[PDB]
Amino acid sequence: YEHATTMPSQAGISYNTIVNRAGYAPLPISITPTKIKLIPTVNLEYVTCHYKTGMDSPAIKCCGSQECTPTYRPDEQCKVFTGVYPFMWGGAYCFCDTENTQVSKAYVMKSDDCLADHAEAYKAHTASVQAFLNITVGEHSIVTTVYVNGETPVNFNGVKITAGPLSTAWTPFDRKIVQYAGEIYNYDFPEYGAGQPGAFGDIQSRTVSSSDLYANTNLVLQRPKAGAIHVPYTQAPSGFEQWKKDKAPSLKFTAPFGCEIYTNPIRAENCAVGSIPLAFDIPDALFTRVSETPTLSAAECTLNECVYSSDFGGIATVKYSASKSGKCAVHVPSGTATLKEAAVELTEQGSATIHFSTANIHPEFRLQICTSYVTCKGDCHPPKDHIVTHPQYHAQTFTAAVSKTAWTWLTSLLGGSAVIIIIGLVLATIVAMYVLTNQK
Amino acid sequence: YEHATTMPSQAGISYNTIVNRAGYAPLPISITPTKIKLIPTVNLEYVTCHYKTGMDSPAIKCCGSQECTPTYRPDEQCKVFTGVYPFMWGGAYCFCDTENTQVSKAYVMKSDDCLADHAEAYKAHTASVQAFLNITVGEHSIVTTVYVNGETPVNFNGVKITAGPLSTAWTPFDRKIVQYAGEIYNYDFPEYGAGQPGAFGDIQSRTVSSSDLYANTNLVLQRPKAGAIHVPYTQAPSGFEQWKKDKAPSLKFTAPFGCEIYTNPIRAENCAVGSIPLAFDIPDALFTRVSETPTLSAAECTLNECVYSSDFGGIATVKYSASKSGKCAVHVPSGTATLKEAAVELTEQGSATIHFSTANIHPEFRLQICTSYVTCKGDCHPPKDHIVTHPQYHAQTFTAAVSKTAWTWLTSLLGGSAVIIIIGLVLATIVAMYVLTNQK
Ligand SMILES: *[C@@H]1O[C@H](CO)[C@@H](O)[C@H](O)[C@H]1NC(C)=O
Ligand SMILES: *[C@@H]1O[C@H](CO)[C@@H](O)[C@H](O)[C@H]1NC(C)=O
Repeated sequence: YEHATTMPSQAGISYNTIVNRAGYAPLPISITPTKIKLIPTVNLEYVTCHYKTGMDSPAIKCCGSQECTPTYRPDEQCKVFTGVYPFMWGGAYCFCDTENTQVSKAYVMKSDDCLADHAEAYKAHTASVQAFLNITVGEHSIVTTVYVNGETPVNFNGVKITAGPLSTAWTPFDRKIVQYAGEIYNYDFPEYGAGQPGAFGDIQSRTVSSSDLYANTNLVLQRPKAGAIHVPYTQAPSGFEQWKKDKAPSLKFTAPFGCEIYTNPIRAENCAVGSIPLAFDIPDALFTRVSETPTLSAAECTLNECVYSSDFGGIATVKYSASKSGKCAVHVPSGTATLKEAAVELTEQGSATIHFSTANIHPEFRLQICTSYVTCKGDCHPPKDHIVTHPQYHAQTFTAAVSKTAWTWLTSLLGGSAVIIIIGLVLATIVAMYVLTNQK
Repeated sequence: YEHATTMPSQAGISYNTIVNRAGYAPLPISITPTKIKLIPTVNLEYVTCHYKTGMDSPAIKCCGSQECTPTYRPDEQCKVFTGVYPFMWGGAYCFCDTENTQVSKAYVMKSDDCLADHAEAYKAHTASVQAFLNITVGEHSIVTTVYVNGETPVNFNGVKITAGPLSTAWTPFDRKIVQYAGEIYNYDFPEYGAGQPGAFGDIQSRTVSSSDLYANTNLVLQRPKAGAIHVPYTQAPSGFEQWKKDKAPSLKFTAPFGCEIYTNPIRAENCAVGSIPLAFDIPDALFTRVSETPTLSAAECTLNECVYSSDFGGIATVKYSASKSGKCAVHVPSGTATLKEAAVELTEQGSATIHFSTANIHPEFRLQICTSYVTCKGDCHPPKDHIVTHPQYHAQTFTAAVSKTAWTWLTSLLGGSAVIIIIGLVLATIVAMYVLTNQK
């Protein structure tokens, strides 16, 4: 037997359904999503950290001249200044008043703390969805991780279940993300080899331990102060620190649908968007006979009280006279009510209590028990709390909240609108016939 | 200055261009794609090898009975055969004619050679195009690897180059691929937990070193032969061996566009499909005035000998009277002829030889020397050989193969037909005017 359903993607809320064969005992199915994970495929672009301007010692040549060598270091600047008179603690370092040269070098490398304080730039695409499910089909239970691609099956006790694909391709991450301090930022970082001074990614390394290091920090060299041995430089401040000074809240606080953003692996959790289409394949062996299950006779539904709150605010009692005791499946085929439980113990004679949640002011729902179908009615009242802390446990309709009062003052006005028109047409036809009969 | 162009995605064939500023010297561009890679993103979900049916030694009980241990191993199953009379080498094992029970159980493991002789199943999507480009602008050259995404820039001598994205999204790998022995197959394998006996993936392991193994081989235990201690079993022949027997040629032999599929990483190299858009950002310091480059005047092109073969069949010469010697660029702006080189040495006076490849019988091509522009004309002969081992070095138009005789015949038939129509219309108008004039 092939069954199909569509469970909304909402973690922590059970989904109970029933499989009714033509002449066999109903089969209860329950799916409880404990966690739904959306894991994008991220590849590392580069890693950024604070830079250190490691600068070589000034080489001073007295009474002579020097030349500069490249030395091939990241963003290295080498310059020779002519006319220096350096001073040490011991006195004048050089014995020529002029024509003394001082060559100074200044390069940049990753800071000593880049092994811990760094931000990784990722590119995200083709997100994959996984879901932790507690499944119960015909008393056969399982707790498993199912990939929400529509094709990967999870199988147990001969029953196969294929979940997904998710109805939406929406993902909280853009094409470029920045992970820093275990917290994902939705940033449009510069490409490798295209960083700019004073902004994120001014220095870029392909990997934390990679030897290569692109560096564009606008480093220049200034003339040393007279009578001083040092390498003066003026470069734009660190782009990593500037980015951290103003980076906006992360996706933990800005992602739509209330997604929870986690790292290692970069994933989103409990995104309340879309629905997962479930496909069950139940072998014919699991469908038992009708006589084995209890058969219900002379059952009626009484709605003790109904309050259309988010949680299970409605309660009903079914007066039943069953053929025998045992487990019995209960369901509501309509979408006007959702039962808390998909099964109930049943005796030979008595009353069964059923908890349900609804959004109707006046419920008219066709409850189903072991085999019979009992219509359950009543009225509901508004709940006593304005704001709650749990999501809605049911689904509403556009005509759910229209009470009998609204129906009366909508039908009387619209019906009365038509009645007067019909009266007018009838009078017009009658007088027209009378006029034609007046013609001699 | 920003220059946007396109380049055919054909490895080996050099692409030559000239950028022309308003009053500055023309600047040459030469891009040689040595190798183009198309690398899909692959996720490994399982591996498959030959299985080994392990069997526990039978547990024999004389005048007794035994019970089956619960199954805990891949495809493991147990059976207790009653009424056995085992018969070892040292006579009968049991002194008990009947009520002797032999427990025989079997299961499936990976073969001892699964570390080397295994095929791994991948899911491929979102191919990432890469290229190896040797680029030359303004006598400055660089050989590098360019990611053909439309954003990653390559920097050299202050010049930005951005290649891509590829004009087509075609990839040779299907959604599901299989890698075995360095060869890639487009196989729609069953996914993990859905392997079938006797076919590829009958036994599945998430990784090579993973301790999990899904086995489905129709392992069935049979009753032992009388007086024999052994575990007789029956199962479908290994699906990996069956797949190896008839798996069809790998992608290396069946891929369109002449792709070369390699492994580690799984990639397709040198596919003759699509075109690569190129964008150069050239700093204005590279452009030099026309005075610096050797200006040229009083030049003409004579076509020495033209044959419209795939290679550089045509040879021409230009008689030049240059102001001074030096480098000077040459290029055909149109697509009716592709030059062999992009620069030539010019003396004070003389003649310079040019090699070009053309596809038209009569090449009327508007050659562009670095300063003077010469229209070069002639006739071509067909090549001698029917088949060559080189690809086509030129681009042909729909009207390039039409000879002068065909043009005369078409402009005769069409054209003269319209002239005959025009004569008839003129005669009709003239006689209509004549008959209207004769009203009186
Ligand atoms: C399903 O299993 C999860 C995890 O063990 C548990 O939190 C949840 O209450 C279970 N649900 C049912 C209906 O057993
Ligand atoms: C570019 O470099 C490659 C590798 O060194 C070489 O094979 C090729 O001929 C070069 N192209 C040009 C135009 O020099």
